[PDB]
Amino acid sequence: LTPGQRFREAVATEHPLQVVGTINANHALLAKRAGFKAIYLSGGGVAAGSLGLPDLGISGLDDVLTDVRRITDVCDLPLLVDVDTGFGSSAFNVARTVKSMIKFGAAAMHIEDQVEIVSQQEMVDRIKAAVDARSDDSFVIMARTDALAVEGLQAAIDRACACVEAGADMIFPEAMTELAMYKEFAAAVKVPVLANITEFGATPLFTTDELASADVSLVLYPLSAFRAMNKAAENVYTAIRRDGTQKNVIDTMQTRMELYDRIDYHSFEQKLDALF
Amino acid sequence: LTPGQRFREAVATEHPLQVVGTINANHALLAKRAGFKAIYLSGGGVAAGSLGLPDLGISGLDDVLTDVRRITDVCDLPLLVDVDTGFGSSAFNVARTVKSMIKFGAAAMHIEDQVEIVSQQEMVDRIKAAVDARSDDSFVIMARTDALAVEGLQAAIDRACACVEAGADMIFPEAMTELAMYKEFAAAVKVPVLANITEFGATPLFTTDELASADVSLVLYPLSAFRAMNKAAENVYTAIRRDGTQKNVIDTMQTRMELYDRIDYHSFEQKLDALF
Amino acid sequence: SLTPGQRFREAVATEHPLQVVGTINANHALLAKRAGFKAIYLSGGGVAAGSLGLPDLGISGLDDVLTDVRRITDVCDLPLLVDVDTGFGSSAFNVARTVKSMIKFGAAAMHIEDQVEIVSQQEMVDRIKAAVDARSDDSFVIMARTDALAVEGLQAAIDRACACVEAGADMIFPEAMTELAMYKEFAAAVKVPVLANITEFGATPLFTTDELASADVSLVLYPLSAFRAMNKAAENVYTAIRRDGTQKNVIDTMQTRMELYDRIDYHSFEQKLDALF
Amino acid sequence: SLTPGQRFREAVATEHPLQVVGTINANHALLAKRAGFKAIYLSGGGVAAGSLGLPDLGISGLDDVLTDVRRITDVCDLPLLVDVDTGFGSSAFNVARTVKSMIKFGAAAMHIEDQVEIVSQQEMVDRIKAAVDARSDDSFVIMARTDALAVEGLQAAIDRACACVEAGADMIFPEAMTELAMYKEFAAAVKVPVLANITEFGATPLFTTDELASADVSLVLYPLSAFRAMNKAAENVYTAIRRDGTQKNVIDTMQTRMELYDRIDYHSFEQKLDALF
Repeated sequence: LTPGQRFREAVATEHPLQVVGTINANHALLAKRAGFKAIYLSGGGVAAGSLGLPDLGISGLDDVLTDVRRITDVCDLPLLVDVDTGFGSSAFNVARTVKSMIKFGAAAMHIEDQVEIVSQQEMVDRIKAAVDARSDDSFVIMARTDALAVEGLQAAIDRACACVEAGADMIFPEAMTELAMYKEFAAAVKVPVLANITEFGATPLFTTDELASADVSLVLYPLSAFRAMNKAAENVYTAIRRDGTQKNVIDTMQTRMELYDRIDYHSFEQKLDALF
Repeated sequence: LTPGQRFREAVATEHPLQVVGTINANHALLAKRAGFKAIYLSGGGVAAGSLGLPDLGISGLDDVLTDVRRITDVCDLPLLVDVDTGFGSSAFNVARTVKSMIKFGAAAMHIEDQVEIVSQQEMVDRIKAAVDARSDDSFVIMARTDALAVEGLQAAIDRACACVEAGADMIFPEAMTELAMYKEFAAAVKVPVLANITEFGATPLFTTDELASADVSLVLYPLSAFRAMNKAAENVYTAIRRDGTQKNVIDTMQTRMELYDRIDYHSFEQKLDALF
Repeated sequence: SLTPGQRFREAVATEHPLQVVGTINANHALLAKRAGFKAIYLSGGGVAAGSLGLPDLGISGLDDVLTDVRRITDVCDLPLLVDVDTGFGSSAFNVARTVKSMIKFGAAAMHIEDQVEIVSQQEMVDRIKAAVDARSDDSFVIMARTDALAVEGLQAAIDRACACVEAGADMIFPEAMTELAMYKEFAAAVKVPVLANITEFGATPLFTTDELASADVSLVLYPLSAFRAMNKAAENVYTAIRRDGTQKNVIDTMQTRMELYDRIDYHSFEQKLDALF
Repeated sequence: SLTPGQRFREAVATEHPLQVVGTINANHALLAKRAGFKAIYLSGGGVAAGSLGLPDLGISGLDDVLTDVRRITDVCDLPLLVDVDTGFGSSAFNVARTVKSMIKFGAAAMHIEDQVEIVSQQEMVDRIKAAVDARSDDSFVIMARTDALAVEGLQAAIDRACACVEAGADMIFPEAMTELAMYKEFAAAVKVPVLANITEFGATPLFTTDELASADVSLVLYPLSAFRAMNKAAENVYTAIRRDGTQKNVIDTMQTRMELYDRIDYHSFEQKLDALF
């Protein structure tokens, strides 16, 4: 199966499909072990995690592709990737973004209508450029829109329907925080709708049964693991500096034997034995 | 000050100098906020964290330099980098490693005598190659040796002294589990000695006071933060998969407002206002 | 819809012998396609000497080669045969990472050699086994390169090649074969496609496609030919500009702006924008 | 111990006008150094057309340019002037990452232009400020490139360039200037070093270093000259190989193996091994 076919199958056999943010290759394998069928590379996470920078469009296609290659080299779970507005203003930038994502093994990407949003026709043109560049039809193009917040619910439906007509496979409406609105949105746009359930934001922490009842097809936890990983890491640095040892924070650590297990150290031994 | 100058000064103004592993640029900034004067890029961390791979020499110079550039682009703490045996068998491979580490902003590297170890003359020739390629004399070349485990303490002192005569600035003896052995090693070798205080290994979790009494000049916590980060992330994946929400692991998460503070989001707005 | 390896196998099946030309960069891959070639090559000595300005002494790594592979295959659909030295590391895992990366970054084929003086037939077979096992797309071609002829003689080179074929090598690249009759004996014995490396200024005669076909050779490689001419031409420009204080005396040696626009298909970009918008 | 930027400023101070030659790759950087040039150039059109096989339509990005900067500056110590188009993104932060990345990867200087038609004088001044503020090494040269002459006329060009200088621009690259008398007037008004772009097959005449010295021009750029000769030579080889079934008829166009070993100083690697061991 192509990465994109895997993503489509995940969406078809889980309702709603849970998609978790994976900050690096290691966390992709943890996500697979935990039983998730799809994973996500947050653009905010590439910026804040990989580059230690704010999510202010400093991160480029190269930064994101590095993380895609590292994750898809070891993890076979379909990866949804945040590509912002396509990494440049031209249809040719959007095409290079699409073709590079497919080549480096990403299963899906979401592209947004940020410039404030562009006009419905500019967003349709962005989607047409991505659909036209696609060398593998199974690769999923998800249209992300901030139209609800800027122009209202009917504006967001009309824009999403125009994106679907242009070839968008799935819709990511931003700032949608009422289950009734998700349900009305899903009935109108017909294709799979993603609910972004991030923490410390506008949205209620809706559950999978709640989202399924509102006919939502995917639910995204874009930075959840990362936020816990930073608190845990900061506790270790503070403890080492204060105590002059890590001994008082040993209880918060993955063991050496857990790590060997989670990167499948044994399968490497097994490979050499089978070969020689 | 060159990164190398900062590393030398850190060792001169802290006894022993605490050097913490930083798996990514984000955690480099966390370590700086916690008050550490020096940080580390573990080669086992690039493998296990960045590539999701065992530490079996699959990770190469390019994988490591990508992590070096990401960290030194945003964090000004001197970075000590694990370069295995120099990423190739030639003096020219060791030379390209050295020059690339200096160019991409690393302050120090450690290079080891792994092939079982190489002859004392082979290790000396590796040090000479690295020392000859150094375009900036302040960049620290740290000789790492498994000679105590293979040939006993007197061999380990002889080899280390031979590395210092070849131009090695500092010494990283592997698997030293008695403060008395450190104390003796330090007086015999004369140059700064690093103690590798990793978890779940042979070494006791010695304190800064203990190591200062044994004349140890640097103490390394290579993966401490990483191991806590992975347990925290696995907890979040488990909870989300079990509960159909992240509701029950919110209390383990760095807040949005903390993330913004730790990647200094507000100095970006400040530069904008200060510039235009 | 063919994979790069299917394109490579199909080129070998439809041209006898198949001319494979070294392409130092994406621009020259496009020149080779326009000249009518069905396959191109990424020389390791060309990554070293051209892309890095370095001698071919194993300083160039997987990352360096992959960058050129990605630049070429992103714009040129011709199957790319790639020199991967000994696999960029001593471990079966290094060989596996090289094979998977070459497939992912769009190479059609790779050649891996028995250089450490050669390693034992067992070690070379182990290298091929590691490469064949790592292959995620069976259509990707693994070519075994061997210097056994010069080190151990013809029968040794034949035995090593057949062992490589038994380990799953698809095609064989013998080094230092200087006699046409030796290629014919070697091709009859090993059975799979044989590549003749017709580089310049080396031991090999400049054998023609007719001569190689008569010796049953399946591929003929011109690994650095365009690069060599490209460097003389460029040096003649630098010299002329430094000496004369102008490029006047080298204008006639240049590709025109209109030729370059044609060779990179500039106007097919404007047509795409019209087609779509 | 000179920084790249200091070497560039030293080259401009010691040669009038300073010849700056385009170098498509690290190999050609070493040829330019052998020919006696004191400064070299990474064309953004050359990264697109040569490294990527693409037209110069803003598809090439910071990563593509940095790879070529690193490859060249790793082996060639001549100061490299880099085309960074409009800074690779519309934010002052994009401009800042471009400046810091170019300094870290070993570039001596960059030109950044007022393309969006051009932006307003204030928006170009804001580009230069963003770049000047981001500079961690003040020896690194910021060159303002402007198409104001063609769009708004010479006085507009001078005022824009003077406002770029007040914002901290070290040097000026005026686009589409084709009269020696105009270079002289422009140079007199702006005061800082002015670069003449003497590309081929364009609107500019092939002005010589003496003519440009007489018009007070401080730098002369030959941005793609060597690349254009390299492409014609490489196409001649491909054409000959396809037509003849052999390279025999184009051997005389080729750099020899002995010349290639000389130009990448193969000897100095053997000498280094001897010295160390």
